Amino acid sequence: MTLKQVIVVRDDLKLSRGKLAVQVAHAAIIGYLKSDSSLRRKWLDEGQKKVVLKVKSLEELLGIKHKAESLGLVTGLVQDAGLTEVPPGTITAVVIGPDEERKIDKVTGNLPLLKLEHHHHHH
Repeated sequence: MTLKQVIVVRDDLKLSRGKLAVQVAHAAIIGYLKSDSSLRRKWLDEGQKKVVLKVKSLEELLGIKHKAESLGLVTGLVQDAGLTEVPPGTITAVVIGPDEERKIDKVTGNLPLLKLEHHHHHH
């Protein structure tokens, strides 16, 4: 049916993104491997619906990930897994199993990200 695998990353952490991005990148793999172990081999075996997007807001993510988990979907907010005290401090990485690209589209916004950098304007 409509199966979709996507890891969303909440980038733009007013706090130093240097080391925090480093620990999360490592945790992103442990988090990814945690679900990707046998779950990806199940449906992701095709490897044609694997994509990564950004998160709109921590509150919206914690709320929809729970909604996705509600149907028995493997979802969880991935953060410094080595630690387990204050979730804040790091960015908000999340791993979502075979979601329905149909709902992830509106919820995670699969529309091309707009360039927040200086794009162009005849300048």
